[PDB]
Amino acid sequence: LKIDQKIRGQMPERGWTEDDIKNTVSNGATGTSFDKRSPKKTPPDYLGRNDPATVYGSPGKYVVVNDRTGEVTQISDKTDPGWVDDSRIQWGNK
Ligand SMILES: [Ca+2]
Repeated sequence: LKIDQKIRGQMPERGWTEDDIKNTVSNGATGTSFDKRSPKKTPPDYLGRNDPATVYGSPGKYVVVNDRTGEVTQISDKTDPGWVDDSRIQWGNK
Protein backbone atom coordinates (compact mmCIF):
# COMPACT_ATOMS: atom_id res chain seq x y z
CA LEU A 1 0.00 0.00 0.00
CA LYS A 2 1.34 3.43 -0.96
CA ILE A 3 0.03 6.72 0.42
CA ASP A 4 1.11 9.90 -1.34
CA GLN A 5 1.26 13.47 -0.04
CA LYS A 6 -2.21 14.28 -1.37
CA ILE A 7 -3.87 11.39 0.44
CA ARG A 8 -1.83 12.00 3.61
CA GLY A 9 -3.21 15.53 3.63
CA GLN A 10 -6.78 14.35 3.19
CA MET A 11 -6.63 11.59 5.78
CA PRO A 12 -7.20 13.59 8.97
CA GLU A 13 -9.73 15.82 7.19
CA ARG A 14 -11.69 12.77 6.10
CA GLY A 15 -11.37 10.68 9.25
CA TRP A 16 -8.86 8.06 8.10
CA THR A 17 -5.76 6.91 9.95
CA GLU A 18 -3.32 4.61 8.16
CA ASP A 19 -4.46 1.76 10.39
CA ASP A 20 -8.09 2.46 9.44
CA ILE A 21 -7.23 2.25 5.75
CA LYS A 22 -5.27 -0.97 6.23
CA ASN A 23 -8.14 -2.51 8.20
CA THR A 24 -10.70 -1.57 5.56
CA VAL A 25 -8.53 -3.02 2.80
CA SER A 26 -7.93 -6.20 4.82
CA ASN A 27 -11.71 -6.62 5.10
CA GLY A 28 -11.74 -7.37 1.37
CA ALA A 29 -12.70 -5.90 -1.98
CA THR A 30 -16.23 -4.50 -2.26
CA GLY A 31 -16.21 -2.99 -5.74
CA THR A 32 -14.14 -1.72 -8.64
CA SER A 33 -13.04 1.60 -10.11
CA PHE A 34 -10.07 2.89 -12.10
CA ASP A 35 -7.01 5.06 -11.67
CA LYS A 36 -7.04 7.09 -14.86
CA ARG A 37 -4.85 10.12 -14.25
CA SER A 38 -3.23 12.32 -16.85
CA PRO A 39 0.57 12.73 -16.61
CA LYS A 40 0.35 16.15 -14.93
CA LYS A 41 -1.86 14.63 -12.25
CA THR A 42 0.81 12.20 -11.07
CA PRO A 43 3.62 14.14 -9.37
CA PRO A 44 6.50 13.66 -8.84
CA ASP A 45 6.83 10.94 -11.49
CA TYR A 46 4.44 12.50 -14.03
CA LEU A 47 4.02 9.14 -15.77
CA GLY A 48 0.24 9.10 -15.60
CA ARG A 49 -1.98 6.12 -14.77
CA ASN A 50 -4.44 3.91 -16.64
CA ASP A 51 -4.91 1.05 -14.21
CA PRO A 52 -7.74 -0.99 -12.73
CA ALA A 53 -8.49 -0.02 -9.13
CA THR A 54 -10.29 -1.84 -6.34
CA VAL A 55 -12.73 -0.35 -3.85
CA TYR A 56 -12.64 -1.42 -0.20
CA GLY A 57 -15.11 -0.50 2.51
CA SER A 58 -18.73 0.62 2.30
CA PRO A 59 -20.76 3.50 0.87
CA GLY A 60 -19.58 6.71 2.54
CA LYS A 61 -16.67 4.83 4.14
CA TYR A 62 -14.44 3.59 1.34
CA VAL A 63 -10.94 3.75 -0.08
CA VAL A 64 -9.82 3.08 -3.65
CA VAL A 65 -6.48 1.45 -4.46
CA ASN A 66 -4.58 1.17 -7.75
CA ASP A 67 -4.25 -2.57 -8.49
CA ARG A 68 -0.85 -2.25 -10.15
CA THR A 69 0.90 0.29 -7.92
CA GLY A 70 -0.82 -0.16 -4.58
CA GLU A 71 -1.42 3.58 -4.43
CA VAL A 72 -4.45 4.79 -2.49
CA THR A 73 -6.20 7.00 -5.06
CA GLN A 74 -9.37 8.09 -3.30
CA ILE A 75 -10.77 8.09 0.22
CA SER A 76 -14.29 9.12 1.20
CA ASP A 77 -14.93 11.68 3.93
CA LYS A 78 -16.09 9.55 6.87
CA THR A 79 -16.55 12.77 8.85
CA ASP A 80 -19.30 13.90 6.46
CA PRO A 81 -22.43 11.76 6.89
CA GLY A 82 -23.70 13.22 3.62
CA TRP A 83 -20.67 12.26 1.53
CA VAL A 84 -21.66 11.71 -2.10
CA ASP A 85 -20.14 8.43 -3.29
CA ASP A 86 -18.41 8.41 -6.67
CA SER A 87 -21.32 7.24 -8.84
CA ARG A 88 -18.89 5.55 -11.24
CA ILE A 89 -17.87 2.93 -8.68
CA GLN A 90 -19.11 -0.56 -9.56
CA TRP A 91 -20.20 -2.07 -6.25
CA GLY A 92 -20.40 -5.79 -5.54
CA ASN A 93 -20.33 -8.56 -8.11
CA LYS A 94 -20.93 -7.67 -11.75
CA1 LIG B 1 -7.25 19.98 2.16
